[PDB]
Amino acid sequence: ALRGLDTQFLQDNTALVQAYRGLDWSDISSLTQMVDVIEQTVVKYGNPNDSIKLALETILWQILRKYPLLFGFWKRFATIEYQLFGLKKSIAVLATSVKWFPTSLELWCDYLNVLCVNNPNETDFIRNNFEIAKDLIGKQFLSHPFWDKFIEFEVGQKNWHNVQRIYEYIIEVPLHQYARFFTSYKKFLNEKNLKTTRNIDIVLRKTQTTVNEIWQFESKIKQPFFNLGQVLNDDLENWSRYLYHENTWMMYIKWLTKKNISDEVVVDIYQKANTFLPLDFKTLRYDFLRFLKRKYRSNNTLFNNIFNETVSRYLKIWPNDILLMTEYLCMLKRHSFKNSLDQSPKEILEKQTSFTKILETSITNYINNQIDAKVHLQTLINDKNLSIVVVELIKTTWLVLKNNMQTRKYFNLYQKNILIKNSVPFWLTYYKFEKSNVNFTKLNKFIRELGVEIYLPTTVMNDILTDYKTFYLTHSNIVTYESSIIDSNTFDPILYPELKMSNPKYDPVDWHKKTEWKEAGHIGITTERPQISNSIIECNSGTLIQKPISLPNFRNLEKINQVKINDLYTEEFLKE
Amino acid sequence: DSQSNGLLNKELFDKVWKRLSCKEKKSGQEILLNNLVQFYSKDTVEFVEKNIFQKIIEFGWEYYLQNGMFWNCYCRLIYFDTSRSYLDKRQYIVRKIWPQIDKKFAQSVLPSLTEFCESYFPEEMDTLEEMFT
Amino acid sequence: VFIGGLSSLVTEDELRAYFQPFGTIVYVKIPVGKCCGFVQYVDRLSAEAAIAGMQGFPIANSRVRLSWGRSAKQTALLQQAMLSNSLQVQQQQPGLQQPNYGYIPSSTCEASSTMLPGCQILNYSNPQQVIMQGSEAVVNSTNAMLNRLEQGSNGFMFA
Repeated sequence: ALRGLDTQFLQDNTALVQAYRGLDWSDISSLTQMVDVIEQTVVKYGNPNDSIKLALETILWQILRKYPLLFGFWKRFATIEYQLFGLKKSIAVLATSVKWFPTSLELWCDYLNVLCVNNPNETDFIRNNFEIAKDLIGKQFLSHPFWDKFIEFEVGQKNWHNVQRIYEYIIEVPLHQYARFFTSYKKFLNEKNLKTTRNIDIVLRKTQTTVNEIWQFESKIKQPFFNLGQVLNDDLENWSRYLYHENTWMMYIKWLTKKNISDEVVVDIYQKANTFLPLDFKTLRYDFLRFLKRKYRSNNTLFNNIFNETVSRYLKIWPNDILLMTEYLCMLKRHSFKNSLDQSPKEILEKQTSFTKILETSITNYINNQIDAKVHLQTLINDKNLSIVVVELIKTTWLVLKNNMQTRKYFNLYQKNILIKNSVPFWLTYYKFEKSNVNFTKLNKFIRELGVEIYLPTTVMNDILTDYKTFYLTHSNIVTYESSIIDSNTFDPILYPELKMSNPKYDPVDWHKKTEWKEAGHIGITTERPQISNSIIECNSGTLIQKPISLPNFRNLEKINQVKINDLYTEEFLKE
Repeated sequence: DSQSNGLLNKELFDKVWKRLSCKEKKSGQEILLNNLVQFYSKDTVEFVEKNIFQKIIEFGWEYYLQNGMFWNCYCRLIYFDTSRSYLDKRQYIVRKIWPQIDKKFAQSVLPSLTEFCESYFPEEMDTLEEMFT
Repeated sequence: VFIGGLSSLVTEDELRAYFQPFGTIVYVKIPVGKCCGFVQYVDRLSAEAAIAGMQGFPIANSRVRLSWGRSAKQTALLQQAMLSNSLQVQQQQPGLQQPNYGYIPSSTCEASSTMLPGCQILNYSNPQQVIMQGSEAVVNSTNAMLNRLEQGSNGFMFA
């Protein structure tokens, strides 16, 4: 987050540690909690990781210092400070060092050795290889880094060629090819490396993102596909994530999609973006969920669990979102209740009946507020996403089971609930049902109530009125229209949808105390306007000549200069 | 059932089909199709299918055949029928309609067809994506 | 337009769906947890019609009281200025630089032309650029209406 705030918190922690003057186990616990809070509230940058590692080393905790460093290195490929601290800690280690440190060194070489800031990592790997007696492992590690592009690529190649005493020319042609490829890659990279060393730095800004350096790196990775892409992608992604950038994440994920790499790696990258990226972006997460939906076919077992976990997290962080609920219902009805046309209709109908039963039980229990943790649907359900579940129940009952009486019963029962009364999908499906049946009485009642009892968004009201006008004009006749006309309410299904087009509170069923008269010319400002009680401007002079005209009777004359304003904005927002 | 022949009378059907015969020059092809779909009864859907959708299928007009909203309209016309049983209509759709379309139109027909599949046929979605590889 | 009394169950998309058919919209915002939003129309006529028509209309079971307001930058400036209680000075919203001939206020567009007076020669893009209205706009409006009536019933959008 804020660098100044982090520095102030670190200074306060140091002051508290100094003022403790003792071992201060409570202060050590407070410092550990503060470090964890900083890591969880920030990107867990190299500076905080190094500060935490230094604090742990001062508290004589090598394992604790390595654990935050190991986490920050596995959570950031460009974590140079974390990698250096881990190497320093693992320099003096136990017998398991030969198995532990080599794996981390190999991971670091496969992840960020092709970066210009990988010189210390290569030096540490060379030192470990020289100290160890594993000649084959050392030669393999040297060969792995000899084919990678770095700033000191020539120096690294010369060092490898001079240290290779027992394997100087084991494969002379491969060695020459590797040396030439590394030299050419370094020469081509030098321009972008310098343009990044002059522009690439984490400062959380446009100059921090280094648009020119990023464009150069993207061009060198896309156009110059020298088969080193498998490592150049990670090398460019390190600097790209050194900047969060939604557009960069989309570019990178599309690039691996064009590579058509194995599914677990792209799933892991999607998860890493889901964690690192902050909330309220709503684009990469939906892209990931759609990717799971399309690639589900490949596995059919693991992707179901991943989808369920992701949907649970997304609906917990976005209480009001709805597309998550329909995606979860589609996934559940596709996976858990698997149907197919080959098998018997009697077996098929049982799955649909079980689906109706589980939806009914979940809805009834949530309405009565008895949540059952065993069923995932009930815990995943939400107060905004109830109308979608009930409308899906209606759709299944009406279309599959073909139980019209039960569908009408469900409509009557759940219409009156405040929780799903003013919802768009429920009333649109009711409209589709009362249109699948031709009956016009229910539809006329519905579009009459559309302004009084059923509060729907005005766009949906316009759509319903237009579509019902067209449907009536196409599927009714004059006899029905004349029978449906009643003049007591002045309701006619042909002109009324045209009149109520954009007025939500349009009703077909002393004019000086009303708000409309009080603020006629200006909206938002209510002023009493002076007027003559017995105004004769309506009468013609021909009938005015009949009798002497009475003197005027006045109204609201003291109120010509006092004007009142209901300053709702200032009252309810600024003063809150 | 006193199902009044709205657009299925020879006086108006002639004009509607004459406008549908232009197929690129006009603007309301999709609106006409979607407003012709809504009939919801055995004989009426039989007539609408045989006269409009089967005839266009046999004529093979590429513009309408590659427009996924046309296939959405056809599947929706069949699926909302109140005469067919659920198994009959699912069988009809999956084994008749989808095989009738060509595979070279996949990249254009897939969006609307998948939109219908996700809304009404979650079980048959696997069959759809398998057949459309 | 300053909309107050929101029920917190409504989001920016649903509020835009509520306040779209009265005119074109520059931006719609809902401050987090402040139970109020803003709708910045282009036409004064559209804003007046919205205030006159949507008054007491319950969004998410809570009645709504509409009144005039300010922008977001102006809101922040006013808040800092009353915290410092220094000046409390406002600036008038920019005008349309009359005369303008193409536009007809309170008009909607979604997606040759002889520039005759009857039609609408120019209009505003739906978010912003300026596009010349054509005769196919009425077809596109009905097409999108039917699309969102079919899909919105299945439940891909509450709008």
